[PDB]
Amino acid sequence: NFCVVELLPSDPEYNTVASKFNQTCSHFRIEKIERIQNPDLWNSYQAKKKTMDAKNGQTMNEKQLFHGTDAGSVPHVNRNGFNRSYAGKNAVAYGKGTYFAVNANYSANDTYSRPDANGRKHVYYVRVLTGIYTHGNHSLIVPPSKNPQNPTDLYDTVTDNVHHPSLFVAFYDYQAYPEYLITFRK
Ligand SMILES: Cc1nc2sc3c(c2c(=O)[nH]1)CCC3
Repeated sequence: NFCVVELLPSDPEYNTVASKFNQTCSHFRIEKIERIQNPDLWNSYQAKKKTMDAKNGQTMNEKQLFHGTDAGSVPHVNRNGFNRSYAGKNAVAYGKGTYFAVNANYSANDTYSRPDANGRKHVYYVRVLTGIYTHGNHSLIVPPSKNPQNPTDLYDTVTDNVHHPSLFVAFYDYQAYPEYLITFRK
């Protein structure tokens, strides 16, 4: 179960999200920003965060990243996050997983945030447990092993460019929490 709370332009939380979005997407008109409150999904995300925070030392395991999707996926994502049956997984080049962008402009592409019948576009500002990452490749269904001599000990995510990332691919449930939905237009 979940709730959706629309944020008022005056709210500092609205400002924070909007500021991030407008670094690359100020040419768009923001209609609204909503917080998604799904307790079970959040708890499960935090449970993953705790285990990663113990394991990776000084690593800042969490990033806030963007994900565009069609209107029709919003119900699915609000309930289940970016889980196995999430339809928006046609990008394959860095792995078969869910893609998140460092900057909003990637996610604002019409192929990802498909405008609906009323012209509105949908981008989530998502907490993602990027952890320790490496370069992705087309064949991945889970991250690569850190050392091939232990095939079961894997990276947390993959990226297009390890030292200047523009995207991250996550492969597991509870690795991303869909905290805010930004509804906007041209
Ligand atoms: C459905 C969806 N697919 C993809 S692939 C990709 C991004 C993206 C997104 O935001 N939504 C952002 C950068 C590379």
